[PDB]
Amino acid sequence: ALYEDPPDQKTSPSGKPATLKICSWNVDGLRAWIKKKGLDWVKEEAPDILCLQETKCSENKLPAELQELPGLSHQYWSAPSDKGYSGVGLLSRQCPLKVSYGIGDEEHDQEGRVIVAEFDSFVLVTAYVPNAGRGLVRLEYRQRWDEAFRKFLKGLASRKPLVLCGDLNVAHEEIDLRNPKGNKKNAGFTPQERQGFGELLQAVPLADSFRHLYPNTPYAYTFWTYMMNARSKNVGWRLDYFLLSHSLLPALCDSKIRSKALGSDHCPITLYLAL
DNA sequence: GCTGATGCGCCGACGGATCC
DNA sequence: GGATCCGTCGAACGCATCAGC
Repeated sequence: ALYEDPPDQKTSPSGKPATLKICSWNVDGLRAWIKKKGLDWVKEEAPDILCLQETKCSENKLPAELQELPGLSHQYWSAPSDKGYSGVGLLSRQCPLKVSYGIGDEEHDQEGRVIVAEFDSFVLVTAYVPNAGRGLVRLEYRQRWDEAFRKFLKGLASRKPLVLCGDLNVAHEEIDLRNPKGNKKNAGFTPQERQGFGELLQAVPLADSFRHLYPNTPYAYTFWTYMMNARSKNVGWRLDYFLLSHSLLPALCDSKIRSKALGSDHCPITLYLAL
C-alpha cells in the first residue's frame, strides 16, 4: 500500500504555535544529492535546523551552493579521517551555544557520525548510526556502539531536554518496514538492533515522535532501496527518527515524513516544536 | 584532466518446502 | 493447494582508487 503523510500539524495538542522546524535527511552522497536538486527542496522546506547524514564529503569538497544559504549560515561538518563514507553535517539558522563531535573520544576515533549542538532550551544530537552490514558482519560492533551511545546520551551533563535525530539504522517494530518477516536476519531488523533501540528509549529516556503521534499507522517508511523499484511500490523501512525527551512531548506539534522529496534513497523527516 | 573499470558499503524477487 | 516460511542471489546507487591516454 502507498502512504500519504497527514497534513502538517503546526499547533501543539494544547494549542501553542510551532516555533522551531527541524529537518533531517540522509542524503546518500551530498554532492550527488545537490546535483539532484536536494537543496532546492531544503529551500522550500525552510527549516530552522537541517541535519544531514551520509554526506560522503569532506568539508573542503563542500559545493558552493551550501554557502548560498543565508537562513542556514551556521554550518558544522564531520567526516571520518580514514574512509568517502559516513559524514554528517548540522546547519542552523541561529548560532548554537556549544557544538561537539563524536560520542566520547572523536579526537582519536574520528568517526564523523555524531554532532551535538546545544541551544537555549534543548540539546540536539544528530546521528548516523553504524550499519550492521551485509551478512551482519558488523552487528557485534553495532551492539557495542549502541551501548556506548546510550551511555553517552544518558551522560549528557545538561539538564536540558534532548532531541535525537537522524539515521538510526533500525526499524524498531514490524510496522516500521514492509517485509518484517523476510528481513529478521537482515541488517536493520535483527532482534539485536531492535532491542538496542528499545533500550535507548528506556535508558535515556526518549520517545519516538512519529510513533507517539501515529501509534498504529502502517506503511510509513523513510528508506527504500534503489533496487527493484522498491520506492514506487513503497517497499521501505522507517530508519530515520526524531526522539524527544519526555518533557518535550507537550511541545510536540508534529513529526513528518516527506515521502515525495527525491535525491537520495532516504527521504527527509521534519519536526515541529512549540518552544 | 577526464573517462570508465573495479572495489566497497549499502534486500526484495525468487524458488522450493511445510502446513492444515 | 493457497498461504506461509526459509534460504539464495543478483545489483541501483555514490564515491575512491586506478589505468589508460
